[PDB]
Amino acid sequence: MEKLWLNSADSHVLEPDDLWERALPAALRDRAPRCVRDNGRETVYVDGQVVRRDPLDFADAMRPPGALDHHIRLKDLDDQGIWGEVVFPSRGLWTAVMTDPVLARECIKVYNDWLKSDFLSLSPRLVGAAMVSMLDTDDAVAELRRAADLGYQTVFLAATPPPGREFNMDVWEPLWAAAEEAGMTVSIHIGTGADTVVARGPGGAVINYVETLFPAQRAVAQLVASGALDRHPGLRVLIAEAGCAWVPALADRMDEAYRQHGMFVRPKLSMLPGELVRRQVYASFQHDETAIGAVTAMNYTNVLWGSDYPHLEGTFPRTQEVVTELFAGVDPEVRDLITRRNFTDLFTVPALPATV
Amino acid sequence: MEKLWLNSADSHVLEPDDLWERALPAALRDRAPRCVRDNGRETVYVDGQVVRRDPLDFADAMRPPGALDHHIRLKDLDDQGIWGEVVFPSRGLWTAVMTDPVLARECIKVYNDWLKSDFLSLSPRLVGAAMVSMLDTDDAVAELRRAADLGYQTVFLAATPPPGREFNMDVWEPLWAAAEEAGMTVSIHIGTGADTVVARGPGGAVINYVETLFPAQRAVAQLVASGALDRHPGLRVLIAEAGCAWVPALADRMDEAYRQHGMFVRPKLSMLPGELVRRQVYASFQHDETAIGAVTAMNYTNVLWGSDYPHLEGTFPRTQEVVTELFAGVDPEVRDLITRRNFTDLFTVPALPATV
Ligand SMILES: CC(C)(COP(=O)(O)O)[C@@H](O)C(=O)NCCC(=O)NCCSC(=O)[C@]1(C)CCC[C@@]2(C)[C@@H]3[C@@H]4C[C@@H]5C[C@]3(C[C@]5(C)O4)[C@H](O)C[C@@H]21
Ligand SMILES: [Mn+2]
Ligand SMILES: [Mn+2]
Ligand SMILES: [Mn+2]
Ligand SMILES: [Mn+2]
Ligand SMILES: [Mn+2]
Ligand SMILES: [Mn+2]
Ligand SMILES: [Mn+2]
Repeated sequence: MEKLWLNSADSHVLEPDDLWERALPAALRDRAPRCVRDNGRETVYVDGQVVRRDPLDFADAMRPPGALDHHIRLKDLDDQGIWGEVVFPSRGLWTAVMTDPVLARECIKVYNDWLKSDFLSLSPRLVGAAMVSMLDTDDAVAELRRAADLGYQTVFLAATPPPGREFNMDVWEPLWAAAEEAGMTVSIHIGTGADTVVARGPGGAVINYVETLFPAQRAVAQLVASGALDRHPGLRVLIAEAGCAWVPALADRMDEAYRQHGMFVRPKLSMLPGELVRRQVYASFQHDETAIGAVTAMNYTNVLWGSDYPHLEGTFPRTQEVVTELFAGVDPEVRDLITRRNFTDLFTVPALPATV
Repeated sequence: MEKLWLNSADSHVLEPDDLWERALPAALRDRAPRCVRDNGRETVYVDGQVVRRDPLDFADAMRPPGALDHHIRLKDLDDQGIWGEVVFPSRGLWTAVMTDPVLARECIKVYNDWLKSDFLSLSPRLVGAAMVSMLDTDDAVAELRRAADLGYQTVFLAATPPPGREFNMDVWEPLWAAAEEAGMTVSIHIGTGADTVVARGPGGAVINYVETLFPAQRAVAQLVASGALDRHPGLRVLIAEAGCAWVPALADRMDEAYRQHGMFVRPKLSMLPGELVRRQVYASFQHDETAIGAVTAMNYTNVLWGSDYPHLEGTFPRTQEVVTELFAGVDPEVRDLITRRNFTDLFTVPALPATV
């Protein structure tokens, strides 16, 4: 009966089961990501490897219908009061754990074409993330430039890059130049790329959810400390689904090492790590009240709200109730920044009509 | 009050070069930490392994005369306007990378004996951290109890425990119980238990200072998610030298897993992860402005200042210039909580007339 319009910096689409089977040549078509949900488990096959074997809860973790039917998804946007929404891959994310650059490149093209033709075509409120090869810089630059020509506003990078392709390495430089030139936002989504750590013991569910942060913090440390962002002032990076309050914490950690350990520090930066973070690093959250304190108390203005539809850790179907609780008693300019404006700085959707 | 009088939750004592040479059984003597100073490098040997190599400029920058001479240390405390100070090991920290429980147990006993008898005895302004075995719970419990009887107020644990001895494991339960029974604070100091040189490419120095956070965040997640803090309401944990504003960020991350991933969460907790963190998890910093933000906007009141005397990361010798600028225009109550009062909740030193 009373809702506030929001924009969302994070959600996922479920690709068609046969997306890659139907579109790839026979040398490639059997090796592309395949999800099986059977007998209370999700199994993912990539290029002859079991990359996931996760329990499901057939009772208490049932997927929203709109995950399975894109017309129910658009009703859910209106019901939740979300206008614009960034859309990341689901099965497509598994291209980041591929070792074959050819399988990666061709699976990425297929995904970027399907997403635009068949999904983004449903509404210009949908802002797609184009995948680019995590394995090969020439392949990555080619696909970013092709995606830019198709109208994509952001590329997805996995939080854990392949071995020897850390984000501080020179191998990425041409992608940073190409992203800056095209004005593409680089969106680094957590929980993607090779597994780094899996908790097995007591508290595993909570520990595993924390462990997915460390690749995101490391990626920010790598981009800032390496001068990648310093050399590319127009390059903006969105850390998707990692929360926000650690970002000013990391700025202060990097400034302390930069100033106190300066005799070990190479390269030199034109400005402090914390200044590059506050200028170019954005982060999304779903429920975290601390994201608001980062803005009001830590001069970190690059916070974006995200629904993370249709994941358990997102807000659905209580988006409006969550955002009411979050912003009870908060300056409406801060609500406007976090829920609408940062989104429209990074992304272009059609004009949100006014309500009076 | 020409000075702002502070308590320091973090500093280090450099052990006598011959501490272990003289005190250990003959069979163990050669295996204890020892160093060679040649070319312009200090090399540290532990039990048949090179654990650390440093240029002498960096090695000796951490060794102003107060780092060695405890009489000069007390003068430097007065000069810096610091009253109470927690003192952590330097060479003793290498017990956390030993693989032999007997060698670790005996080296720890030698350290704890020297520290109380020859260092802590000069002033009640000094609060020592007793080491306890990282390798064997019975050894760790016996030494915590012995150290308590000697009047120790805190024990040091390494941030990266040995493989299979993660902090969520049942093996630690007897130690949590002994620490709670004795009123002993558990102090986890970052950059211990593991090699700190992880990154070697561009931005390496800044990246490595960030990587030391990941074991600290993992440790808090393990202690919260396992129920170790929930089962021991009297147990307080100090995370030393990791900064502060990531702690409330982690509180929110764990609350989101707890609530949205509840069907996968074991054990259940008597209160939310964020309530355990705000009740029992303390954290120190030297320079970080975001630490004040965590208190004023994220309801995280467990923030302690530390000089980290005499490390480069710390404020020495500009302690008054740093804390004056940090707390310029800050609520005196908040300045008092962070610089004085959390210190005296954890640790007992003679009370200043806060008359001033
Ligand atoms: C520049 C590189 C990347 C080398 O690159 P290249 O191979 O030349 O490409 C590398 O040398 C570097 O990162 N240098 C900065 C100095 C440093 O080692 N940073 C580690 C992270 S900071 C750290 O680990 C603290 C927590 C803070 C500084 C003091 C620290 C190293 C102390 C020092 C040294 C040693 C280790 C120790 C206890 C000890 C007895 O005093 C703690 O375990 C840990 C601690
Ligand atoms: Mn997401
Ligand atoms: Mn998600
Ligand atoms: Mn949910
Ligand atoms: Mn000698
Ligand atoms: Mn320290
Ligand atoms: Mn230090
Ligand atoms: Mn310093």
